[PDB]
Amino acid sequence: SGYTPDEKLRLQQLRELRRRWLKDQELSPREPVLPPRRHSIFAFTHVLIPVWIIHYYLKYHVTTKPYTIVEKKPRIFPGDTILETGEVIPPMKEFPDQH
Amino acid sequence: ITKDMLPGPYPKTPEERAAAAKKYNMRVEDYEPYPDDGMGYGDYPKLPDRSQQERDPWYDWDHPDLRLNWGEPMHWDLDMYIRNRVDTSPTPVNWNLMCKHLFGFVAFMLFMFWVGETYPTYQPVGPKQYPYNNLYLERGGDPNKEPEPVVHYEI
Amino acid sequence: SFPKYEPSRLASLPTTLDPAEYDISSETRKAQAERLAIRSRLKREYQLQYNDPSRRGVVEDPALIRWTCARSANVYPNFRPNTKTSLLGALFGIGPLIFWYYVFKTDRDRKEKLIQEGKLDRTFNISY
Amino acid sequence: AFLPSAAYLTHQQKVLQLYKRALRHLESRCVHRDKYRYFACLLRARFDEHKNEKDMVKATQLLREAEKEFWHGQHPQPYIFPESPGGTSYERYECYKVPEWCLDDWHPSEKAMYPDYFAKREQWKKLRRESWEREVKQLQEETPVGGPRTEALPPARKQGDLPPLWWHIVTRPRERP
Amino acid sequence: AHIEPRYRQFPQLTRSQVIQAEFFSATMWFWILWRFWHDSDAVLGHFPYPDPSQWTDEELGIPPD
Amino acid sequence: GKRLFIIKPSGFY
Amino acid sequence: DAPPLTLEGIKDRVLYVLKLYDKIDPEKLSVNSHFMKDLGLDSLDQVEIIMAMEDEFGFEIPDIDAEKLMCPQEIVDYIADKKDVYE
Amino acid sequence: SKMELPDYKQWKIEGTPLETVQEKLAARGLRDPWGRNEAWRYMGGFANNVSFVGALLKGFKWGFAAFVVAVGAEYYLES
Amino acid sequence: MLKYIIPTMMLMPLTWLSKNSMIWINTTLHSLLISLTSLLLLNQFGDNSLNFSLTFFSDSLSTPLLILTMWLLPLMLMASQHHLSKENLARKKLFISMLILLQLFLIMTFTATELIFFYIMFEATLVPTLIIITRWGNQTERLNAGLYFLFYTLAGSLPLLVALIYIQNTMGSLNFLILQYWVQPMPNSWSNTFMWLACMMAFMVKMPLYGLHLWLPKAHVEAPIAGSMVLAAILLKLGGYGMMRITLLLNPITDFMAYPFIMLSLWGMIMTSSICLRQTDLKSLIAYSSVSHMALVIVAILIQTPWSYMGATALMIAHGLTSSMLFCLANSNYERVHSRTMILARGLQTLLPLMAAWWLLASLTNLALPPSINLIGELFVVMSTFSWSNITIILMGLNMVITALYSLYMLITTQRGKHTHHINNILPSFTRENALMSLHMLPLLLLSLNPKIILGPLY
Amino acid sequence: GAHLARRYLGDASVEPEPLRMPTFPPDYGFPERKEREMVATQQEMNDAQLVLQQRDYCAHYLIRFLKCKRDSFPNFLACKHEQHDWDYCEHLDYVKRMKEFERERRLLQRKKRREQREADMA
Ligand SMILES: CCCCCCCCCCCCCCCCCC(=O)OC[C@H](COP(=O)([O-])OC[C@H](O)COP(=O)([O-])OC[C@H](COC(=O)CCCCCCCCCCCCCCCCC)OC(=O)CCCCCCCCCCCCCCCCC)OC(=O)CCCCCCCCCCCCCCCCC
Ligand SMILES: CCCCCCCCCCCCCCCCCC(=O)OC[C@H](COP(=O)([O-])OCC[N+](C)(C)C)OC(=O)CCCCCCCCCCCCCCCCC
Ligand SMILES: CCCCCCCCCCCCCCCCCC(=O)OC[C@H](COP(=O)(O)OCCN)OC(=O)CCCCCCCCCCCCCCCCC
Ligand SMILES: *C(=O)CCCCCCCCCCCCC
Repeated sequence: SGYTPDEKLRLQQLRELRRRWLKDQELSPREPVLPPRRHSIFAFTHVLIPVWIIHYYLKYHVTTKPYTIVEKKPRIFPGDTILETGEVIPPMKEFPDQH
Repeated sequence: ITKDMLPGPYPKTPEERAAAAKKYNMRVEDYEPYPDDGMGYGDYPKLPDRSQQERDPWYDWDHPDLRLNWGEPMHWDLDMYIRNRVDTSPTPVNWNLMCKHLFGFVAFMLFMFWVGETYPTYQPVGPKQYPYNNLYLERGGDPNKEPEPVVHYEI
Repeated sequence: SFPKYEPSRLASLPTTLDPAEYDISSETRKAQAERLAIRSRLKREYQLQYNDPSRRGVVEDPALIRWTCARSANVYPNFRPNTKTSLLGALFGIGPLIFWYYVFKTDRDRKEKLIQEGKLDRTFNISY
Repeated sequence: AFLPSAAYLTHQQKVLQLYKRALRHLESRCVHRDKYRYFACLLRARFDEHKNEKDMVKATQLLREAEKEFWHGQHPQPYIFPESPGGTSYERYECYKVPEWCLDDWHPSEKAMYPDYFAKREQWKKLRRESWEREVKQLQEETPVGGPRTEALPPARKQGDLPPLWWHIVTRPRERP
Repeated sequence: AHIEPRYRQFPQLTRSQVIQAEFFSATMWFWILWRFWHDSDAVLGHFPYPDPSQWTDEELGIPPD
Repeated sequence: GKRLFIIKPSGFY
Repeated sequence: DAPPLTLEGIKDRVLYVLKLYDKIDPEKLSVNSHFMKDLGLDSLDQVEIIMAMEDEFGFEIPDIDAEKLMCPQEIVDYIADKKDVYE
Repeated sequence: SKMELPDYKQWKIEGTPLETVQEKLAARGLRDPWGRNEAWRYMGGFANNVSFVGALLKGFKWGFAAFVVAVGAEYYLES
Repeated sequence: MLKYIIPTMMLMPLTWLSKNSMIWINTTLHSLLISLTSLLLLNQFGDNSLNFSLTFFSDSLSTPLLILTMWLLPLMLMASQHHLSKENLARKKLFISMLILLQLFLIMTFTATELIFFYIMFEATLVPTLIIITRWGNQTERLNAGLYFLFYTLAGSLPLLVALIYIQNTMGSLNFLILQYWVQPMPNSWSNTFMWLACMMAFMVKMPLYGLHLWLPKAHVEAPIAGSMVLAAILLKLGGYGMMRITLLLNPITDFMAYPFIMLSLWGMIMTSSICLRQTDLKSLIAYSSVSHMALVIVAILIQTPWSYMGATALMIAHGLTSSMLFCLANSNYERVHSRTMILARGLQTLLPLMAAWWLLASLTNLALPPSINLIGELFVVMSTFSWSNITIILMGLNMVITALYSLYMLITTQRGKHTHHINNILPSFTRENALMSLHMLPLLLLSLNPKIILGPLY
Repeated sequence: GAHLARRYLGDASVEPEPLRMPTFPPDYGFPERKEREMVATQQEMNDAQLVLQQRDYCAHYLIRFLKCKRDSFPNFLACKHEQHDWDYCEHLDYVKRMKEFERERRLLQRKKRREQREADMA
């Protein structure tokens, strides 16, 4: 036994009203009624102008203050030459060749 | 809202108990207050401590997220038995057996990590050998002192 | 045979394994019908106000008002100082105060004794 | 147990619910469709064995030990449908189920953006408020003394009446707004 | 045309997804075979593990006493 | 094509 | 994603599943065939029909709504009510 | 809009493991009612699905062919 | 300080001579002018306080409390003008007069060079607060709440009167600037013990201390919105201000007198925060959160280390802004559901998205999300109390769990979940209410950019 | 890994303990045993900023490999021979550590047989 005839009649009437409501949720072709309202610009406004701003800020406000941009000194190998000095680092001791 | 629909003292006569059950909108044979030991419950019903998760989810509730109706007497800990908090729902494994399995598994794992720490594994090698008196200046030794001569040999 | 389900405080008995669910006696039928009647009356009384187009506000639930009044206002007029409330109020009220007092007092006596004797490493400690 | 219309579950309904839950938890145990198909026909045979038991005491006892059988032999994480309570997508879109009365609180610059929709909504509200008094006097003339016994609602009886307490069933939001 | 849903049968496949999937599967097996051919020691081993029993006592310094 | 009205609260304010 | 259902499509798929059931002859079946009184099916068979509807359309019908669907038309109407078709 | 379903008569369970299930059910006096409902999963383009080592070795033939061509290319390139 | 006292008193003719529809706009405009003028108090030096006269000075402790106080009046006027719109015009002007008079007492409470004048203004702040609560509170229990608020403060402070007059007779002066240099070490005796208690328990009640805090979940809840804003945001912080002044005179006895009260706070912030996990009244949840946050300020003042005073005054300013905004949010929902039950109105992000974002920001600042000054004060107090004892971090850290737990539960109960069906009077958010939320939150987030102005006299 | 069974399921008397060894003099059994020659100067690997683990007796091949890897950027597949030299010399150092371990094991066997010969003697 399924629904009673009262419950069947109520579900049919509610079904009719529900389908009427859901069909009346649709839009008109005029709706929505709206009010009356350069190829690499992303490479310019988002890359290049922040590079300009940050380079100015680092170069003339951050590097002008002591120990703000502290950098690890570059790695000196036996056989290198200093750019500020010219003193060639002497190479390593001759190897006890293994293979 | 009025005074005789607000909670009152603990019912001691059966007609006051019936008036309390009529107030809390529930049957007199279903109405059970908290035991009068002086904890401030008064006539408030002792509902059987079920979480709101255990309620029938397919029912057309008045409050679907709380799974609770209008006029229904709330549990004293209704803020505690919401579905965002303490769940009393039945679990397929017994609670005591779950506690046995969890405590035994955790205790066995801790004991076996202690066994592995007491008897650790290693490789069949010597110590790693470092030059310059076991790297005295590199480890932060002061150069005005002088360490004992650590000398490694060939093999 | 099978291991029987043990209900706990945090793991209730299922409805299907409950024996009192299977009571076909007529007094349980009257209880279930009377509970259905109370719930149907409250449901009707709710959704008459809830579907009313003239209503624009809060359908006040006296169960919720009654619960919030029971949690706050009715606690002290239904308090009786007896043995149970006194032992639970002195065990849970001034118990941990005593506990943390002796813990922090013992720790600070130990730390001050180590500091004034030159034992505690306070080498770079200059923020305090 | 807890039903809106009936005050209880009958023995026949308890057997049907045990049968459905046994097939679902068995399908959770029996992932592949042919293996579940075989064992589901075996479980149907077990349910069709004790079908014609006339002693309600013996039938209730068999149902009770069958529930014990099921509780010992259920899947720990059974299959749940996604929009079913406990599923991964259950009550997911409740944050988009905005009620209808919020449309009454719009500014006129965004009500005029949809002229036909609100011009059609006004006759819904009109039909609702002139159906309301007829369906209230329908409810207070049909309900027995002592309140309604069950939570069931009557249909519309006349040609022109709408069914009583209909607005929050018809104007509920869609499940996918 | 876009993929239309079907009922109780195998869905419509694009040629493009099949040739992309087969290209990356062949790329996976090409890379595995390439790096196993050239390296061959990151899996099997780089240097031979010596046997410590095979070392004589003369190089390990054990005077027989 | 069968565009449905999305009910949302008043985002004007 | 998620193609919208219609009443005709739900009807075709419901009768399609019921024609694939060996205890139903596909020459007698209509949309209004009561399962217990026209097709003569058992209550266990009606539960299996509702479960095949669940596996067909991918959502669960609850038991209080499962027990009251006694023809294919009420099943199509229930799936229409729970899917909001012909919006 | 309108979607035309395939025929309900074509999904027969001969040639499927549903046939084996019906045989092992009818060996003990049972009968399977929902075989033709499940018959689409084991037929059509969803029949003859690959094994696990067949799933892992997808594109192993073309990858090995490109491997042999590249090894021959670097063998010719050194000389 | 007389460039601030006289405009605050000229706010009385500005509200009693105004046209009947202009009495909110004029008072809002000129109180915002006074709040813009308040920035001149930021002339602070690393050595000397900004010393104006024999009666008034302002160091870096009193300056942020003054700027917050003079800022809070326009926000209270915006908050309290909706629910007092049906009020009589004379009682409306009397309410504005009580707010102006309370600001007037507060700005010369924080600038009192001398401590008995501090006492007179400190207890003068009771009477407009008492009248606002017991006159424009909504429910029945405003009368009882005003009784508890009056008689905890007076019972704590009438021994403070005798103690301060004893200091005037013994040391010769109650000028704070003199007592910076004439302070004697307070030895161990029972007389000096009750000297310490009489100097401290008034401010213990005003903070509030745990166990003595029973006035506050009645006084803050039964008040109107302006009363709750000024009670949470300023009137609790009189206790921290007064303790930071008066523990100058209580050394080295505080070093062994603070031990019970620190416990009462270190346990109290565990209890009251836990109470916030079970509060059905949302406004009471915010009240117990205020108790839980001021417990840290009590601990930090009683351990009297520099990091503790910096963190305690940062926590005072930050909690003033955050708690005032949380009370205003609770009012913004009370003016739509006409109840304070937190479980009643749910799912409010589905209906009010920007107001839900203001709830989100106030809850994140409540749970001390870095780099807010909430977290700066919270963190610095936790640093100093780790230096005090290494075990306190447990009572700190568990608190920082529970402080998160009710801060998001308040966000999940009210704003998230399924909306309540039957409540349909949920209006869209007014421009006034969002203006109130933004004027709370935007100064609070701007103070994360430059927090050194809210870190006290020993930055 | 069989030494785990020889030390745990066996005895710890004849097995060398890992953390404290060598427990013998290095001259005990070696006539004229030469020292280990460190190739890289301490200032050279100071300026090469090597990790303190990496400053072992075979750091000079690593210094050559890092100099190559800097000097061959972006061709990051062009210093395989220097890396192979460093890996081979690390293998040689590992072999020397294995020789020290086997030396300690054979000396503890020698002491065990010595004390057994002394116990059977008198
Ligand atoms: C002195 C000059 C200073 C200039 C710079 C100012 C710097 C910021 C100051 C504070 C800004 C607050 C204003 C925005 C939030 C409040 C309003 C709002 O929600 O509007 C939404 C709306 C956009 O959303 P919508 O779709 O329209 O509606 C919202 C939806 O309904 C649904 O809403 P929703 O939930 O989807 O959207 C809200 C969303 C929700 O997102 C969240 O809640 C997540 C945020 C927390 C986690 C992530 C951040 C964690 C911390 C990292 C960042 C700080 C450190 C970084 C530094 C480096 C590392 C140290 O939040 C945001 O989108 C805000 C992004 C920025 C967050 C900043 C941190 C706030 C978190 C809480 C406190 C944390 C500690 C303090 C930090 C203080 C920082 C200054 O925004 C506006 O309309 C903006 C209006 C203009 C705002 C002006 C603000 C400044 C006013 C000051 C005036 C005087 C000085 C002059 C300067 C003026 C500058 C313009
Ligand atoms: C909010 C409720 C709680 C409030 C708590 C308030 C503080 C608790 C302690 C207060 C003690 C009373 C004031 C002490 C002032 C001390 C000033 C001073 O010079 O002291 C040294 C003086 C010493 O005298 P002297 O200074 O002249 O002596 C010269 C110095 N020697 C000692 C060397 C000779 O102390 C006293 O004379 C007495 C001090 C104790 C007073 C005890 C009576 C009051 C009991 C407690 C009442 C508490 C509040 C009651 C209400 C509660 C709620 C209803
Ligand atoms: C390096 C060492 C590592 C050591 C690791 C072990 C140490 C820690 C020990 C465990 C502590 C944490 C675990 C216990 C609390 C977990 C609480 C929680 O997450 O509850 C979740 C629960 C809902 O969960 P669930 O039911 O799964 O959700 C799906 C819905 N059906 O949600 C709810 O019920 C809501 C609850 C809200 C209120 C929370 C109340 C509990 C708060 C507990 C705080 C504990 C603080 C401990 C601090 C110790 C510091 C030393
Ligand atoms: C001796 O066994 C040294 C090796 C390290 C300790 C034992 C590790 C056991 C697991 C690795 C080998 C697994 C072989 C299947």
